[PDB]
Amino acid sequence: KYKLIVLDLDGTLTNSKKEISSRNRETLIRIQEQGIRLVLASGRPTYGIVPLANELRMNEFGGFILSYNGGEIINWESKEMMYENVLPNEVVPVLYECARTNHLSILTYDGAEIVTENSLDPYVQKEAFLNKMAIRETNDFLTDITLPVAKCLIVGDAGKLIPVESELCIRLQGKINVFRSEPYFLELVPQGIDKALSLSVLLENIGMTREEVIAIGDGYNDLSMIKFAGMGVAMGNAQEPVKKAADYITLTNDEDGVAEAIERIF
Ligand code: NA
Repeated sequence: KYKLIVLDLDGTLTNSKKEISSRNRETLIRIQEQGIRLVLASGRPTYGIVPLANELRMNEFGGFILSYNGGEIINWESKEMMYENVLPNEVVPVLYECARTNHLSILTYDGAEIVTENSLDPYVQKEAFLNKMAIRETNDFLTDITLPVAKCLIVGDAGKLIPVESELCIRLQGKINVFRSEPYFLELVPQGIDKALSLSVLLENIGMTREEVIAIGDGYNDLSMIKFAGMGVAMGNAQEPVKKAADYITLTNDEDGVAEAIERIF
């Protein structure tokens, strides 16, 4: 019946210490050994998902990474990228100048590294630590990044980010979307980002239907994929609307709710 499992990371696959429990690891490895393919889908850049994909041996089982909320779809075994929704290059200098004039740090990604002019900003380091990515500091952001980039973050105290968000929202209407993922992270992304849309594209490519998919998540940004999946699973720690939209409610992330759901469903 089911042929694909899609997992969010934070609040879902990982526990409160941001680790994959050995129960979740062994259950996910076993289900792949039985022929089920996995997808890790998250707002993180690709290399913030890579270590978890490696732990789950996804590079041996044709696993997919949907990084940047599905802005990229990458087969982690073949390394082939199927889908690339990235920022228009012309917006990047505008984002940089906005950060500069507001005395806030901007960062973006270049493979396994975060690129920024302020490696000593605690908010920049928070993004590096969550993703386990080294920081490459530069004194010339716009010349040292590699374009195109899938997103940038402007980071700082929430109070300082709100007006920057409110300005960029309208200034770059039609070119980007803006939202805060943590109070201190302003995400600057292309239009049309949605895990469910990217999943749809993935399914069309690998010849699966939505009825054949299990998707597991916890947050509002998981709602569309939980609705889209034939078997949408809310974590025990999920938001109430996500629970109401699900087909199945599992244990919390700290109680191995991912392993539990997979064992129960299969
Ligand atoms: Na989450």
